[PDB]
Amino acid sequence: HMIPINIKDFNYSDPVNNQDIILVKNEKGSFDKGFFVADKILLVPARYGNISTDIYLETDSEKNEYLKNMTTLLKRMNSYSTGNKLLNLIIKGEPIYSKDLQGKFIEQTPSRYLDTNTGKRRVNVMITGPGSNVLTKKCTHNGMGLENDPNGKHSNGTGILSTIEFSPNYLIAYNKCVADPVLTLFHELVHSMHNLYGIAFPDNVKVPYNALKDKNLVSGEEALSEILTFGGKDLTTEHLETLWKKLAETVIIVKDFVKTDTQAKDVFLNNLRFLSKNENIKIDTIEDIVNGTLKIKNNISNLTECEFCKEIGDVRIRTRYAVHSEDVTPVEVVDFKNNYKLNSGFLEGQDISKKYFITNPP
Ligand SMILES: [Zn+2]
Repeated sequence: HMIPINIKDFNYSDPVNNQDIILVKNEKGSFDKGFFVADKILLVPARYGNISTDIYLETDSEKNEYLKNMTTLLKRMNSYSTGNKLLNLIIKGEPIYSKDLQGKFIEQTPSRYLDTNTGKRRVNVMITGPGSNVLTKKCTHNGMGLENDPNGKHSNGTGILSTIEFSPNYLIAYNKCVADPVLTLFHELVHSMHNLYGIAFPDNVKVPYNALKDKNLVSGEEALSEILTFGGKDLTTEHLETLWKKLAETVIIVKDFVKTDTQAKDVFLNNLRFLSKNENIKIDTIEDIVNGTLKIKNNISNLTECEFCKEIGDVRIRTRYAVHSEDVTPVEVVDFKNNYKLNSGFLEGQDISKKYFITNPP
């Protein structure tokens, strides 16, 4: 059942050691302290990009709080089968090597490595603070999103590390119900998992009509991976068959790419073993691929925000992924560390009227 993951506790003041406490080279060429809370999962208490607006996360005390609060979310997530399973995939995944102009494979690539003050370090996901908007929660690869990058490494089976922007102190309420940040963080990590294995498919699919959104039986469309990430009623058995199909196509394509190199091929096969939960997965024949990717679809079909929510049991999630922006209310969490707990979540629940939520923050 549960695969042990050691999620490490740090204080922001803990010295850089070049092992689990490092300095990440940022876009401006300065350095932010990074903490490997787990293998290949780097937590960076800093703002993302150049901030000139809302200053949050500049002080040591705020950096320490961010570190503690995000670690609480990760430990909570890891307490549940769904969360633990997701984090394992993220830890164990390996983006495929790239080919140079000679057709030779190279292992040390920007898809696999971040720059640090001591040089290149292997990262699968970097979790860091938001940009200029403190509310931003987003999973990027190479500075780009799910639908931003046609034929990107996030969607072509080769895979790429992600950066997640996320603040646990500034949140959104849907119809007076503040989204639980463990659910939102799980959401973003599902995106990072898809990116890591190069299975973040952008393909538009139709979603069920929503009476309190659509009109005159005109349904909406959304990206397949988005519907998969959220899950619930919006995700249909047909969506999942589209996913199975896309997976099989991807494996066929990637097989052809790595066929020239044993090491590169072995990495791919390792990935397939983790995704499929089958040590004996093969890609020798079309049939092997179809069977293998079926196991992959089944295995990742339960890694959805709705499934995670269900498993927690005592937290609320909105019914549909699609929201109209008239239902949304920003909030600030007061004294997160005392009001949101590892085993409990929000101590008095997610209603916006609770004292530890400030509506329409400064
Ligand atoms: Zn999403």
